[PDB]
Amino acid sequence: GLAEKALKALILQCEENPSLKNDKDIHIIINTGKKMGINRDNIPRIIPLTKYKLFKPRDLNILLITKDPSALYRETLTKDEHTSELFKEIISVKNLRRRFQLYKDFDLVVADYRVHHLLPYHGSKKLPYMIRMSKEVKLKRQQMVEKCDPIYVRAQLRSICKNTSYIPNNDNCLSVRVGYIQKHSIPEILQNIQDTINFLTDKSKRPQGGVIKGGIISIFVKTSNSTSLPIYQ
Repeated sequence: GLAEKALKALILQCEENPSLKNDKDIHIIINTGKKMGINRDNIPRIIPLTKYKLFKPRDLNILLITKDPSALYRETLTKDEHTSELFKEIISVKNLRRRFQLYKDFDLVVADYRVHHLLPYHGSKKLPYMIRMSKEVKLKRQQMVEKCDPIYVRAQLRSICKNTSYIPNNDNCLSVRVGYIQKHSIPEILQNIQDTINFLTDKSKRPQGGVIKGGIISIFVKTSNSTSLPIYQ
């Protein structure tokens, strides 16, 4: 069909055009009938990829922003076999506000949800997710609470890298990363796009899914530098 033809042409264009080296992420652009009708939030919502997985944490350079002082979380995560190489840098929110683009050295940034509102552009991967350093309630061995639970952190990061995300808006269209050139085959990409579409138009999955309003007018596929190829009209 058409859609398979579109990806095959974009993958080829990434191998033929010298401009499209260091083009990596593949995004679809969904144009909808109405504005999404959500006041802009700027916190990533997760979109669940079922069959395949976008990334694994070990793929990316991840930045962790924590409650200040960060020393405790840095030391615990760093000295634990499950999380030693998980992050690239662990810094306090104060350390980050003093640096203030800003994340141009990181593929991903996750912040302690407790310091999220203290953080300082539309089209940006590096918008921070929220995570917990500790389970709100652990049933196992309750006489001890972990302020920083490196398995639980890794869990959260696994679930962030393998899925994809979107940033709610009151916008006519919405972009969503669906694959990595060379890292995903044409079927894996396409499966990711359908998952994206199924979730985003499933009214049972509200409030995060089923957000698209007014139907889907079109869906294009794109890299940063390439042409916008129609996937569905």
